[PDB]
Amino acid sequence: GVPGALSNQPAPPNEAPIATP
Amino acid sequence: GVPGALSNQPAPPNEAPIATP
Amino acid sequence: GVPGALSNQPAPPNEAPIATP
Amino acid sequence: GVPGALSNQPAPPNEAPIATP
Amino acid sequence: GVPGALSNQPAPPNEAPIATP
Amino acid sequence: DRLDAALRFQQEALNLRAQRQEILAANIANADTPGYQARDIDFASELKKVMVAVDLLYRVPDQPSLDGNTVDMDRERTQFADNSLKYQMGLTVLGSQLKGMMNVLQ
Amino acid sequence: LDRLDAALRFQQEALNLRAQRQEILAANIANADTPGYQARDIDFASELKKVMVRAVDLLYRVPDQPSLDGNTVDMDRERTQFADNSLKYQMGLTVLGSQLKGMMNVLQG
Amino acid sequence: DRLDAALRFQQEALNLRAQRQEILAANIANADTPGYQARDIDFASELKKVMVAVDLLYRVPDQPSLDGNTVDMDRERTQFADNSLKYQMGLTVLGSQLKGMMNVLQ
Amino acid sequence: DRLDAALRFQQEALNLRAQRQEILAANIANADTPGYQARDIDFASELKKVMVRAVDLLYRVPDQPSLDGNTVDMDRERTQFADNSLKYQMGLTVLGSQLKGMMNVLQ
Amino acid sequence: LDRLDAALRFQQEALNLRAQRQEILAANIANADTPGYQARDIDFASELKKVMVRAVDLLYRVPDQPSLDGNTVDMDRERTQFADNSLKYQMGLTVLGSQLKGMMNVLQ
Amino acid sequence: ALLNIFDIAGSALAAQSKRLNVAASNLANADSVTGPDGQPYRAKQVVFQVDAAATGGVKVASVIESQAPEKLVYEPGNPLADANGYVKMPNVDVVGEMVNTMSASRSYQANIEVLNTVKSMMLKTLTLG
Amino acid sequence: ALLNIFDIAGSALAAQSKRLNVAASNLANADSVTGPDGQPYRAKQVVFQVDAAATGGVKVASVIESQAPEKLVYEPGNPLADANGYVKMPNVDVVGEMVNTMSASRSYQANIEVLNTVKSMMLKTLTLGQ
Amino acid sequence: ALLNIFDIAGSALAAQSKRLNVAASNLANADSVTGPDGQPYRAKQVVFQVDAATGGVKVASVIESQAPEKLVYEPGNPLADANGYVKMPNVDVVGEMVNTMSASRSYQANIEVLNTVKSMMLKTLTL
Amino acid sequence: ALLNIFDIAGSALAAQSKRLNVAASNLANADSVTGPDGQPYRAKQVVFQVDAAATGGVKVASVIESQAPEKLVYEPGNPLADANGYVKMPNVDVVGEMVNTMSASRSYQANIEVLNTVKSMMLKTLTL
Amino acid sequence: ALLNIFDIAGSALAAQSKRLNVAASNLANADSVTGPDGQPYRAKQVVFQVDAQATGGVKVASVIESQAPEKLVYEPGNPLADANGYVKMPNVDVVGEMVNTMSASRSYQANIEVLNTVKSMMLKTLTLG
Amino acid sequence: ALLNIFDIAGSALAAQSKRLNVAASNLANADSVTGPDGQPYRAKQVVFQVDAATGGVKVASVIESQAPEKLVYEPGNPLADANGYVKMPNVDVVGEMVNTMSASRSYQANIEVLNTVKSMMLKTLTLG
Repeated sequence: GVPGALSNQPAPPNEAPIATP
Repeated sequence: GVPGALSNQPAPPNEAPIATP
Repeated sequence: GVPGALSNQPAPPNEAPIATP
Repeated sequence: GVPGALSNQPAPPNEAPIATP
Repeated sequence: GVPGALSNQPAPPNEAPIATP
Repeated sequence: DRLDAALRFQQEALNLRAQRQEILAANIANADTPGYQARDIDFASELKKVMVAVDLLYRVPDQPSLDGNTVDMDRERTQFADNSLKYQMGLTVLGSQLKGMMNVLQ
Repeated sequence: LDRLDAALRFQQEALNLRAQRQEILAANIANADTPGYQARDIDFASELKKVMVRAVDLLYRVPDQPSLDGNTVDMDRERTQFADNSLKYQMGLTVLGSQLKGMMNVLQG
Repeated sequence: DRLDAALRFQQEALNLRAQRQEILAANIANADTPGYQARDIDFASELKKVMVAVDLLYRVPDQPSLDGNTVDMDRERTQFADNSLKYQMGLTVLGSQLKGMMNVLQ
Repeated sequence: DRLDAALRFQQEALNLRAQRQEILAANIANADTPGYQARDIDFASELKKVMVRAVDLLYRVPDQPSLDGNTVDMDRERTQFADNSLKYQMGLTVLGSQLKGMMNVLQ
Repeated sequence: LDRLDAALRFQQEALNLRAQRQEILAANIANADTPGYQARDIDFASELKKVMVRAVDLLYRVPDQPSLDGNTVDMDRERTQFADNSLKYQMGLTVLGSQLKGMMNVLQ
Repeated sequence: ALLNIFDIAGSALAAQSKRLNVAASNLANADSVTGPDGQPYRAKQVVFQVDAAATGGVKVASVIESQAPEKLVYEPGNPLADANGYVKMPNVDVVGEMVNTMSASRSYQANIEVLNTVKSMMLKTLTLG
Repeated sequence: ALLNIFDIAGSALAAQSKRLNVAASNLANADSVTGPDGQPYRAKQVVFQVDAAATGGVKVASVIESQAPEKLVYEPGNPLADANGYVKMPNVDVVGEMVNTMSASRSYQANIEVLNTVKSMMLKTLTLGQ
Repeated sequence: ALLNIFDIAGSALAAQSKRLNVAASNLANADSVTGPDGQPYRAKQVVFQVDAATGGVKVASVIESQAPEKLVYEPGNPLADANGYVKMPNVDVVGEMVNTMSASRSYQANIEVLNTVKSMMLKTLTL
Repeated sequence: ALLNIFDIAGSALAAQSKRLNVAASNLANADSVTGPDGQPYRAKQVVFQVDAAATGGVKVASVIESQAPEKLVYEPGNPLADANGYVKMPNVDVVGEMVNTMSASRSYQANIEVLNTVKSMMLKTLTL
Repeated sequence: ALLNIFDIAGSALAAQSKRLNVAASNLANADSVTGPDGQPYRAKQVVFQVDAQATGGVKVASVIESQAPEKLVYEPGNPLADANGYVKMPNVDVVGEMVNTMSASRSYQANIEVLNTVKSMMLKTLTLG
Repeated sequence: ALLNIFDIAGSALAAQSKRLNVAASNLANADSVTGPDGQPYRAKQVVFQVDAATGGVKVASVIESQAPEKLVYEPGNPLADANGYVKMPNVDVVGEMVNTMSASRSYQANIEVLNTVKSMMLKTLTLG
C-alpha cells in the first residue's frame, strides 16, 4: 500500500519496453 | 531603578509604533 | 582466495609490459 | 621597564595626531 | 648520525650561496 | 528468576534494535546491486513475540527503477537514525535500572 | 523551642529561603519565551529577616533592555543568578552538615 | 596460580590484540613503500596456540599495483577500528573481573 | 596562637590568592573599555607584609600601544589567571592535607 | 637514606627528570621560529641511571632537514616526543600513586 | 520542596517540543497546496499560557491559524485555479520559522540544564547526612 | 511523541525527491516523440497533500498528466501525422522545470538542516536519564 | 573574596550583550532612511564606565554618533529639504562587523572566567 | 550481532573503491588504440553480488568486458587495420563513467558515516 | 621547573602576538605614501631573543625598520616629490606578510595547546595519592 | 608493544614531510635554468624503506631522477653547448601536484592513528 511500509511478498520485476509487444 | 536591580512596580508595556499619529 | 583473507605464501610480482614479446 | 612587569607610576596617554602642528 | 638521534656536537650552520665564488 | 525478569524486556529490546540496525546497514550497503529487495522487520510484533530465527519481510517500493533495485536512501537514513536513537535510549534505561539495582545494596 | 531547635532553625530557614528562590528562578527561566512575562525575584536579606522575626512578597526586576513582545526576562543574568543561588544553597547545606556532625560527635562515649 | 591463569586468559588476549594493533600500524605507516607485502596474523588460532614466537601471514591482495605495493587502505582501516574496539572491550572485561575480585576482600 | 598561627599562614596565603583572583577577573571583564589601566598586586611582597601584619595594587606596564588607551592584554591576563587558579588549588590542597592530618592525629 | 625513601627514590627521580625534559621540550616549542636556534634534549635513560647512583647536560638534536635561517628545531618529531613524554609522565604518576596507596592501605 | 521544579521543567519541555514540531511542520509544508478535501494549507502557530495552580510553568492552550494574508499564484493551467486562475499558497515565512526553531532549541537545552542542576542539588540534599 | 519529527522530515524528503525525479524525467523527455504504442508523450506533475492524523507530513497521492495542449507541428513525412499532417510534440516548460528543481533542492536542504538540529537536541535529551 | 566575581562577570556579560544588540540594530537599520516621526535614523553607540579601586563594567548611556550624516539627492521623496537632499543613516558596516566579533569573543571569555571561578569555589567548599 | 557491521561496511567500501577504479581506468583508456598484444581495448565493469552467508554486505564477483560492440573507424594507412581498412576503438560512455564516479563517491561517503555512527554506539556500549 | 612553562608559553604568546600585529600593520599600510611628519612609511619587523640558562622563552628585543631599498615612482604633482619628481613609497612583500601571518597563527595555536596540556598535567599531579 | 606506535608514526610523519618538501622544491624549481655553478636543476626524489620483520618507514636517501633533460634551443646564451642547446629541468607538474595531495593525506592518516593510539593508551593507563 503506502510506500515504505512492510509487505510479505516482493513486487513484480521491473521492465522498460522500448516498443510494445 | 538601576538596571538589574529590584523594584516594586511593573514596567510599562512596550509599543514600538510604526509611525506616530 | 577471497580478497582481504589470509594466505601462507606472498603475492607474485606485478608487471606492466608496454608490448608483449 | 620590561613589558609585563609592575611599576608604580601610571602610563601617559597615547596620542596619534594626523598632522604635526 | 641518523636523523632524530642525539649527538653532543652541534650541527654546522646552513648556508645557501647564490653563486660559487 | 526475578533479576532476569526485571531486565528481560529491556535486554530483548536492545537485541532487536541491534538486529534491525544490522538489517538497515545491509540494505543500505546493497544500494547498487540490481535485483536486490529491501529488507526490514516489524519491530513491535517481533518484540511482543519474543517477550511472549528472526522474521523479516520486504519493504514496499517507493519508485520504480529499470535495474530492479528498490531501496530509497533518504528513507533508509531516517530509519537508521531513528533506530540508533532508540537503541541509545534503551541502553540508557538499562544502565540506569542496573545502577539503581546496584545502589539498593548499600 | 530551646537551644538545638533555634540553633539549627536559623540555618534550616535559610535553606528553605534558598530553595524557594531557586524555584522562582527556575519558573522565570522556564517561562522565558512567553510574551508579556515579568521577571520575578525576592530580596533574600529582607525576606530572611522577616521570616526569622516571623506569603513572601516577590518583587519585579527592572528590565535591562526593552523588547516588543513585552517579556522582560534577561537570560544571561538569570543564569548567573541561578548559578550563584545554587552555590549558596550548597554552601548552606555543607555548613549545616558540618555543624550537625560536630554536635553529634559530642554524644560519643 | 589459579588467579594467574584466570586472569591469564584475558591478559594473553589483550597482548595479542596489542601485537595485531602494532602490525596494523606498521602496514599503515609503510602504506606507500613499493615492493611491500601486507602482513597480518590469525587472532583465534594464535590465541589457541598461546593458551596451549608469533607467526604472521601475508594478506591476500585485492587489486594489482605496478609499484609492487599490496597493502590496501580501506580493509586495513576497518581492521584497525575493529581491533581497537576489541582491545578496549578486553580491557574493560579484565578491569571488571579484577574489580569484582578485589571488592570481595572488602 | 599555635594552631591558630600555623593555620593562619596558609589561610592568609589563600585569602591573598582569592583577592588577586578577584582583581584579575575584574581587569579581564573590563578588558574592552578605553582609558583603563591594568592592575595587579605584588603577591610575594604583599604576602610577606601580611604575614607580619587594604591591598596596594599597582599598574602593569603596557606591551604595545592602543589608541583608545587600553593596556590590558588578553593573553597575558589569561596566563596569569590560569597560574593564579593553579596556585589557589595548590594552597587549598596543602591546607586540606594539614587539617586532615591534624584531625587524624586525634584518632 | 631511609627505608621509606629507598623504595620511592627511583620513581621520584623519574618524575623529576620527566618534568625537566617536558620543560625543555616546551622551550624548544616556544622557540620554534627564532632563527639560529638548536633543539635540545636529555638522554633520559643515561641521565636516570647516573642520577640513581649518588646540572643535567644538554645534547643537541640532529637536524631533520636543513633550513636557511639556521633554525634546527623540527616540529613533527618534537611533537611526538612531547606527547609520549607526557604519557610516560602520567604512567609514572599513577605507578607512584598506586605504590603509596598500597603502603597506606597496609597500615589500616 | 524543590520537587515541583521537575513538573515546571517538564511542562516547559513539552511546550518547547510542541512549538518546534509546529515550526518544522510549517517549514515542511511551506510549498504544499491543496490539502485534504481541497482546503489549502494554512500556517499554524501555538499559544503559551501559564499553568497557575501564583506562578508556574508554561502550557500550550491550543493551536491557531495565522491571519496573515494568503498568497496567490497566477496559474490558470491547473484544476485548482479559481475563477481568476489563482492557486492559493500558504503564508509561511521561512526566516520566522527558522528563528522559531533556533529559539525553541536553545530554550529546550536551557531547561534540561536546569533539570540537571536541580537533580544534582536534590541528590546533595539526600546525601546531606 | 517527539519522534514524529523524523517521520515528517522523511516524508518531506521523499516527496521532494519524487518531485525532482518527475522534473528530471520531463526535462529528459522535452523533445521526445512517439513513445510506446505510438501515443505522444505528455508531461506530468505531482500534487502535495498533508496527512491529517492538525499537523502532519506531506504525501503525493498520484502523478497527474498535464492538460495543457500539445504542440502540433506540421510534418507529413512522419507516420504519426494525422489527416492534417500534424505530429504531437510534448508540452515541456523548461523554465518551469528549472524553477521546480531549484525549489526541490532548497526544500531538501532546509529539511536536512531541521533533521540535523532535531537529532542534536534528541541526542542531548538522553543525558538526564542517568 | 570570590562572590564579587559573579557580580563582575554578570556586569561584563550584560555590557557585551548591550554592545552586541546595538551593533545588530545598526546593521539592520543601516539602510532605513526614515523614522516614525520623520527624523532620519542615526547610528547609536553605548558608553562604558567603571563602577568604582577596580570593579566591573557598566553601560552609562546610549548616545547618537556625531559623525556627519551621509546625504543623497532625490527630489521625489517628501522628506527632501529645500535642495532635494535626504539624509541616509551614517552607520559604518565594517565597524559593526568587527564589533559583533569582538563582543562575542569578550562574552565567551567572561563566561569561561565565570565557569572557572564557580568550579574553584565548589572545590573550596569541600576543604 | 554488532561486530558484523564493520564487515558489511568494509565490504561496501571495497566494492565502491573497485567500481571507482574501473571507472577511472575506462576514462583514462577512453582513446587507447591498442593494448600490449594488439587487440583493441574493451571497456570493463564490475558485477556486484550479495555477500550473504539472509542478507549482508555487497561483494564484487568478477570483472567483465562490456558486450556492447566496439566502435570502428576508417584508417587504411595503419597496420592495425583489417582487410576493409577499419581499426577498432573502445566503446566507452564518458557520461556513464562520470555519473558512476559520482554515485560511487556518494555511496562511499554514506558508508563512512554509517561506520562512524556504529563505531560511536559500540564505544558507548561498554559504559554499561 | 614546570611552573616555568607558564612564563615560557606566555612569552611565546606575547612574541607571536607582536609579530602578527607588525605584519597586520604592514599589510594595512602597504600603500600609504605619507606620514604625520612627511616621512614615507617604512616596513618594520620585530627582533626575537632568548632569555635565561641557555634554554628559555622568546623575548622581543625591539622593532626595527628594514634597510631594503624603497620603491619610488615618478609623480611631480605630489608635493612630497624631490627635485627629480621621485616620491618614495613603502617596500612591503605582500606574500611575505601573508606567510608571516599564517606562521604566527600556527605558532600561537601550538603554544596555547602546549600551555593547556602542561596545565592539565599539573592539575592532575596536584592530587598524587 | 603499544609504545612502538609512537616511533612508527613519527617515522611516517618525518618521511611524509620529506616527501612533501621534495615535491614543493621541485615545483618551485620547475623552470629554473641554472644552479650555482651552471649545473641545470634536476628533479629529485626520496627513497622509502622499512626499518625492520616490519616497522616504520625511513627515507633512505634523496636521488636525482635519471631522465633526459628537456633541452631547449637558445643559441645566444652563455650556458649553451656547442650546438646551442641549453638544458632545462625534466620536471612535470601533474606528478608534484599529485604527490603533495598524497603526502598530505598520508600525513593526516598517520596523525589520526597516533591520536587513536594515544587515547587508548591513556585509557589503559587507568585499568580497574
